[PDB]
Amino acid sequence: HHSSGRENLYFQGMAKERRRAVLELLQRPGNARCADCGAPDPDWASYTLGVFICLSCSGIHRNIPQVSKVKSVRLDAWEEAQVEFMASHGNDAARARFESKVPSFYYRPTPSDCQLLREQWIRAKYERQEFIYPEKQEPYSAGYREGFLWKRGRDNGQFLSRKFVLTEREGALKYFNREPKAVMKIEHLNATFQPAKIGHPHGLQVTYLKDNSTRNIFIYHEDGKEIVDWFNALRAARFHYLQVAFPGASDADLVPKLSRNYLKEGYMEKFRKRWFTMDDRRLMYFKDPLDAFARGEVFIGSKESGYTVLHGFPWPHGITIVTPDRKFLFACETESDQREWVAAFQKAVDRPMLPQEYAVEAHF
Amino acid sequence: CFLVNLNADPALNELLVYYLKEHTLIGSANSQDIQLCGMGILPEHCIIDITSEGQVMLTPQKNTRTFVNGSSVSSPIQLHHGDRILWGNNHFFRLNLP
Ligand SMILES: [Zn+2]
Repeated sequence: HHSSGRENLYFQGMAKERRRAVLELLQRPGNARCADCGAPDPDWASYTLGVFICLSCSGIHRNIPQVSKVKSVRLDAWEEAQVEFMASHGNDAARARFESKVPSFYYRPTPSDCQLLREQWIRAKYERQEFIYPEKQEPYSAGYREGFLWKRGRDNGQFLSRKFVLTEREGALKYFNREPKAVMKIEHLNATFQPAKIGHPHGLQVTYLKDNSTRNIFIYHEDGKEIVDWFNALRAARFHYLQVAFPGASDADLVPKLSRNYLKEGYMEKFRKRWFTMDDRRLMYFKDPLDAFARGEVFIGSKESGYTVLHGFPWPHGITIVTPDRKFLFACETESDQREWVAAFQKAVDRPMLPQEYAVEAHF
Repeated sequence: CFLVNLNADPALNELLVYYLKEHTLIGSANSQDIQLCGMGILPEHCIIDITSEGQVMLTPQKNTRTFVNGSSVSSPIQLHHGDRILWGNNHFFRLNLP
């Protein structure tokens, strides 16, 4: 209440009742994870969208003030109407509203994904409302897309603007030079965002596997939305390709095959320092990360098939890959990296080989 | 000590290299040591300093579009050889240190 006299001071007190109420909302079904990236235990909120989000996602929400205003569940003071909004909404409600019509092939980011993916996911959902109005999905849903992308020249390392065309009709991605310069079957394409490697926030790695040799192509768009549209157009094209190439296969079984992120990437010594990429069973090494082709490859089969990974030497740390034929020795700078690498190799070893993987092994 | 424009086409009459000074001002103004014009570049956009002890530091000006090795940067950051810088929309450079 107040104080006695002319001063008549108002005293607020320690109640923090409104914060307290919002905190309880975190216990409700659907609110256990960040609405946007899935991180456990969200501690921020957008009070205009009625979602519970992680710290990182809240920073992205702050870039979009016309759509989202954010408060810390604990560290911020709340108004009643704001608490009431959260009470009548939440993450489940936001899924039905903003994630109403998300195509099954559309990439959903996780916490370790790059900023571009996480930001564009939040923007597509809330700002553009892409999954409320399916018209907005045309860029990646038409089965055809063309446009200019900045592509790294194969040996010379310059990124120059070249025309790309993705066509589901012909089942290919192609590009033209300054008849196409290259035509790449969707069967053989993978795409992975690699902003740190490429040194660009919008950097996308497209790989093309032909005749057991993988060609690395590095591209970017000036506009973050346009590059993410390309990414998801690629996924749409793979999905449609896989549905017809493998009918009888469920969409659920097909969706994790659309595009693959690398398990592990980094410099190791082999003693020469090389950049390494672990793409499934396939350990490639390069002189430079942005080389078009691997210097060499090491195949990692199963335990069954005569493959083992070992610590130590028979850089400080050591890893040994024992293949049926030869032994492979690698040096890791640190023990964190050594652990992560070994974990990656162990994942290959612990899994039974497929007929196609035997075909790959035969080559190596 | 120089910046390589990663978008310069060698087959065209295009400037590839900008040499850095000890204290290098980058932006669109006549006053800047490296004068870049284009979308998302300010009159005064960035600052590169080469320390007495060979150390290279990038300082973005406020409210600028600035990425180093693909992630945004809003305070002083140390550069190494081969680092990639994006200024504005498409001023895309690579760093050569001796
Ligand atoms: Zn999140």
